[PDB]
Amino acid sequence: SDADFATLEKTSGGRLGVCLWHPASGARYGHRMDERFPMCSTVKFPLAAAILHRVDAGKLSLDQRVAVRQGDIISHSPFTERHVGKDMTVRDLCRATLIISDNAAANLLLPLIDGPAGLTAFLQAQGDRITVSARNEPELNHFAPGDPRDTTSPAAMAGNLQRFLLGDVLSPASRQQLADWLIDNQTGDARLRAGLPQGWRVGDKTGSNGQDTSNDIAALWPLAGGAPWLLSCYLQGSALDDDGRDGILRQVGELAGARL
Repeated sequence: SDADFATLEKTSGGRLGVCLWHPASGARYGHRMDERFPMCSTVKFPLAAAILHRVDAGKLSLDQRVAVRQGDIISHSPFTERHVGKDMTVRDLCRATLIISDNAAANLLLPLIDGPAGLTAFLQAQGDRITVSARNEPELNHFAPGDPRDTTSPAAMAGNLQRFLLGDVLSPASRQQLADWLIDNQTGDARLRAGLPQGWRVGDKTGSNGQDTSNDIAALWPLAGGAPWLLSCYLQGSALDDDGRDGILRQVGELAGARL
């Protein structure tokens, strides 16, 4: 039951926010689903969706190239750091920011959609009036109670997974490319994926501040065919380190699996 999320939260300290949502049946399970949590690198998911929306509108090309300069490179930029002094396609920037959480890649993409304010306007226009993108990397990872900058709610981000991966916000080609990027994610193997039962294809995007906060947002498609689930998980201010928080996220996957 949803009380199991409260029990799990007690082992972790901090605040655990979970939204498990099945659009085709209306079933929904979770904890703290309307509270604000720092997005950390989960912001890279709506960022990529906004880029694809701009491409679909004919205002940007995925083959457009963006110059990379030394001053763009910041901590954990594993693809972009190889292209200083040349350029990269928007498509390759999106892939890098999603599958390995490349930070410079996110900072190079943000201006193409009018920055954090443009990302927030896109989210508002698509129906999410909760999520606020205010800063770029790395300061977007800051969090303070009462400061909504760079925060979402579990319900809002589960909603965005639905909007962008399952709804018609994006063209069929863009929606499938975004799903493929999430399926190819390289950073989630010890998190929700490790607790979910067999028989599900997972696309996810993680975040972690390396200190007290870890997040994972996922779409779950049944390999047997049928209707997908969305699962958002935000753990903020935990007493547990990265390995311990990964264990909480695994356990969220196990609890979610009981519904699948």
